[PDB]
Amino acid sequence: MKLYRLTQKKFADTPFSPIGAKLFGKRWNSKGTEALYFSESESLCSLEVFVHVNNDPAITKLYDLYRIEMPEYLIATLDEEDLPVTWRAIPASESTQYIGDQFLNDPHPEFAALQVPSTISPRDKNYVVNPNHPKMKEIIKKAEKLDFAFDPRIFK
Amino acid sequence: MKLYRLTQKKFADTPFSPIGAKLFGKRWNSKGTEALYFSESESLCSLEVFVHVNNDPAITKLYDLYRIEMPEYLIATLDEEDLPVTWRAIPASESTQYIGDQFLNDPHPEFAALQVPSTISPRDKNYVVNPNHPKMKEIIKKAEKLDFAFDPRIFK
Amino acid sequence: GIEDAETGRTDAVHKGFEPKVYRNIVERVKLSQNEFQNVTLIPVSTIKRRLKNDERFNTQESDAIYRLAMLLKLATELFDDEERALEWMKENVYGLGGKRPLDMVSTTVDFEIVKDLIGRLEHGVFS
Amino acid sequence: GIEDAETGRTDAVHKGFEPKVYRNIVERVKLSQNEFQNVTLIPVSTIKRRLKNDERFNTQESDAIYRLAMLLKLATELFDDEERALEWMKENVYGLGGKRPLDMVSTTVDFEIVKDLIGRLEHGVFS
Amino acid sequence: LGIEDAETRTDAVHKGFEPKVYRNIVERVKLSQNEFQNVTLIPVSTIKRRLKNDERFNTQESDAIYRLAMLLKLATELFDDEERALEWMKENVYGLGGKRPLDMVSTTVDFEIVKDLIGRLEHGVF
Amino acid sequence: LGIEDAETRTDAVHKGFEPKVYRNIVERVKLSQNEFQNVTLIPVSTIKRRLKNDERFNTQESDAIYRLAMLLKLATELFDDEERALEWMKENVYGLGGKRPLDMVSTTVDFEIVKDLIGRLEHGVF
Repeated sequence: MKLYRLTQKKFADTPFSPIGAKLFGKRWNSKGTEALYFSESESLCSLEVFVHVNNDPAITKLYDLYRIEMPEYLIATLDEEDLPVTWRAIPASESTQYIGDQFLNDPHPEFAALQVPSTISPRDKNYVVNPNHPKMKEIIKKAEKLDFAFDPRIFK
Repeated sequence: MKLYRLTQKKFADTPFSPIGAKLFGKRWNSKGTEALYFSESESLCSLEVFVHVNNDPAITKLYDLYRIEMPEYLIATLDEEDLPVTWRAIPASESTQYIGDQFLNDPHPEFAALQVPSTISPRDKNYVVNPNHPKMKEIIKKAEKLDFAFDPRIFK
Repeated sequence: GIEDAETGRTDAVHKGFEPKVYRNIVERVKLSQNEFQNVTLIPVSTIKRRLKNDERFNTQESDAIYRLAMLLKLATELFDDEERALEWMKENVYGLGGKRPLDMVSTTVDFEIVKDLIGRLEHGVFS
Repeated sequence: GIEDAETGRTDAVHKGFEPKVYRNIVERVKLSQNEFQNVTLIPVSTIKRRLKNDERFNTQESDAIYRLAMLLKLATELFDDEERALEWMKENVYGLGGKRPLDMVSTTVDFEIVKDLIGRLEHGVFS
Repeated sequence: LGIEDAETRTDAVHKGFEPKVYRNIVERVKLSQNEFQNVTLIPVSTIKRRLKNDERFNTQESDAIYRLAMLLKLATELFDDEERALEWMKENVYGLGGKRPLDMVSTTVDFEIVKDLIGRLEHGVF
Repeated sequence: LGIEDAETRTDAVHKGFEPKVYRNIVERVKLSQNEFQNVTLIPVSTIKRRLKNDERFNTQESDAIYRLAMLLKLATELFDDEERALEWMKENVYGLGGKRPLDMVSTTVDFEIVKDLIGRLEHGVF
């Protein structure tokens, strides 16, 4: 699977540091838990961030896009029944926080990523990756830096 | 593959009529050529239409979403080299029109859909479907009407 | 299918739109005389001269006004609301390269482009 | 890492912000006294009384002003442009449930929410 | 064949139409400057003014010329022959109210009408 | 344990804090109304006013109470014991400039400072 991440250019020296997730992540993780956020496509990856800054049509100039290949055998899938009703609330529910935390702080990690539904479009899936997984460094070595082709003028 | 289409509710009696493509299609087809437009995901499908009406956050109330399962064996793929440079121009280039036309008016159609790059995000793929293909009626019979889960408040 | 008794739409353009049409349009679309000039390319002095002398607009001027009124109609059919239609008419549109629909009734080419855009949006066709 | 010689940021809040701070903020953020009251919950009469008598703002008022100034700083760090930072501060944000960032400096809870949003945007974390 | 004198263009109308285009078009449709005036509602003296220099026609005049060219191309696709296309363009039709297709390019609405007519002829209605 | 008197909530501050919350909190942190006044910068007479009826505290006062509760919960997660949490909250620290953690919840900035301190203690710096 091809997964897309983006971060500001200032972080180019450490693009896949779980620090942003630890210090500021609220949806699929709580403070102190290490995590990485990827998306199935460049467009969903771009929307998740740029919707909050949709007034700027040149936001892409502050950011850098990266892509990885995640083996299918270490991608896990959640179930809607385990998902609560408030999972899509803007004040992020602690339930999603703790599902993600359980996946991310889990010792003896068999799977490296968890498929979660996007808050913007639940039928399109984001992926939360545990950096503490063994077979991740290699994936980070094979990562490719892309130029943005998504058009931010969509937000007019 | 799961493909997503949307059309206004007024067309619910004939959701997959190629009439809109014939009368108004400009990118991957020219006037008079029968075609259907689908997208790989609900989000890309939604964006392609709603970006031009991003001032209305309740646009979904005028529309209906549908999904089909397209067999992988009758999905064809274009090549970037055949694609011209102006393929992404807002005044749609006639070259994309004619590539699509060649696919859509082709007698003895082996493939039922052509994978084209989205004008909004080229790495995410739209799909142009020829209704004149034999094994399409069945696909239209199995189609499922969905409720919109995409959030139009993304456009604020 | 004829407006009034014989005016219709084709006969109305060549006969000449009465100034009441301009009055109703400028009240419904909430645009000034300068903005009306900008969208229809009809000179402001010409508009004043039509209004004062109770002279109908000529056929090219009436054709310009017709393209604008047809935009209003098609947009209201698109949104099923006149207010949303007006908001979108005054809104920049990605499918028009960043131009608002009001800037697309000056010629017939821009008018055809915007009509096909409206059709695609109705039928969910990708642009 | 101390502002002036000993003011810093912590000592400044308890010592009391001078009215020059309010003047510079209202010039840079381009908001009226009523809008300043709306964002900081500091009464307009209190602002006038501070300005006329050359009295510094108290510690809770200075804490309110501090949250706003920290929003300005973090947003300017986000966009690398103060103008874009201001536009976004006055812009409704999907991650704030539709509230603009200016409405998120009245308490400390909203301020923490907006700080974490800014951090996520910097590091490309999904909200 | 539309490439020979056109860019296959919306921008060319706002930019203005070059005089070479007027020449090529009035020759391919075989009408005089007075006939051009009658069909495009462009005064013949205005044609002379534009031809005095190499100045381009204004956007409304270029728009009328574009309507003329589009009628020609559509009729040529319809009959699959340009001679038949002209031979139908200069013919008064009862469907168009006693007016020839060439009389239907002065206004946007008449242009829409003649376009719908050509489309119905493509459907081969009998 | 934060669920016992909290909703695990941003809306409750704007809605205003109920008096039951004040009672439960001042009992779990074992401070008098005067001590509450000193730590939250909320006048004790204002506490009496709110307690006269069942009226809720205004958003700024509820905000101070929320800061107090957050300090308690964070320190409890730090020491993994609430008694140790309080026993550290009421202690003047040289890291906080001769002020106890409880003196750091009157303002947003002091709250950020004591939060950073608790975070560094979680890192176990020696």
